[PDB]
Amino acid sequence: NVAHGLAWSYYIGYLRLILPELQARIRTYNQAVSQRLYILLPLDCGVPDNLSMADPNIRFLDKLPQQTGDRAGIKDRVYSNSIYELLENGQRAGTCVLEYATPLQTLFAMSQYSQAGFSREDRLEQAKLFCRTLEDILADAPESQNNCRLIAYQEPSLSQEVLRHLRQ
Amino acid sequence: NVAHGLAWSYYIGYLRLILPELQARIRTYNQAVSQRLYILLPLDCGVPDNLSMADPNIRFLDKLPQQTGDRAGIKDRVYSNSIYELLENGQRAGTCVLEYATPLQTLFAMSQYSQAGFSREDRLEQAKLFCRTLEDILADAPESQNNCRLIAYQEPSLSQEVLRHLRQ
Repeated sequence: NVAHGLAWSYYIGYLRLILPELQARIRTYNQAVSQRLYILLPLDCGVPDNLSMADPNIRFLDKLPQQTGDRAGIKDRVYSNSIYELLENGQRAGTCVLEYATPLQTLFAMSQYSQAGFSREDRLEQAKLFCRTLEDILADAPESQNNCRLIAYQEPSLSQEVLRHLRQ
Repeated sequence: NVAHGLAWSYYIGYLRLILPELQARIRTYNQAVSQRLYILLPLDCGVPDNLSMADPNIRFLDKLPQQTGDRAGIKDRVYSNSIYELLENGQRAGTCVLEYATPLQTLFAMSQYSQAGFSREDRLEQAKLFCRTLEDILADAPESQNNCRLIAYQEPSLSQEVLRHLRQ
């Protein structure tokens, strides 16, 4: 349904532009940090803006250097990404570039706006469909090769979730 | 179809965030420029990145001051907008903040990728549907009140098109 389009949009408008240059940006910063972009997909579409206050064991460290380009008439559109440390029992246990898949917010907001024709009951299904479509896209995308990881989850810890994947 | 979602995404992820603060940003720059954001919707989804080399009478002048915020785990996501001058017979005839509706690029790219399930013949219909949905959204959106203008068009001059709207 709507999720198919937002997944394709997430790829075309973002992932395919930044993933090719992401390893370049991460070496420039080391000049410690995983070489993948970790993408959080909460299946209830509960996407906070402040990630550090969503789990005390996730902590903002720094921004990667910016990637800019002219895009659809906007001069120097800016793609920035944030680096986080992940704590476990008061120890720095991992560091990575981490974010939520923003289009899940669109799913959320559409579910609240009556004009959008999208019930609040359909949110989980659309999130699943979005996750599936994005998986299918990335499995076959040349810009992805390592490069990034989808972390999908459903809340009945986040930092432990992320840390598992970082484990080897 | 896919256009409904991208229009809603364009609203939720962008227009509703920047239009409330756009007049503030335009006064800060005058510190001449129209008080609306002009959005180009070419119905063939031919969206260049460099607008100044799409018409010699459209010329980049400057960026508005940036609007930043934490968004889905990214610290200080940046919304910038470009100001253009519009020429007519070698005279500065108008100045405004101007851009293309980027999601039309997604429509284009989806039409080229076989995995996306979207024929190249469906591009114009989806663009029309996107334009219609965005119109319906903005007619009723509180964040829009003046604030912005959609300029939809189908190429068989761009600057004259824009200039008509700027006329009164």
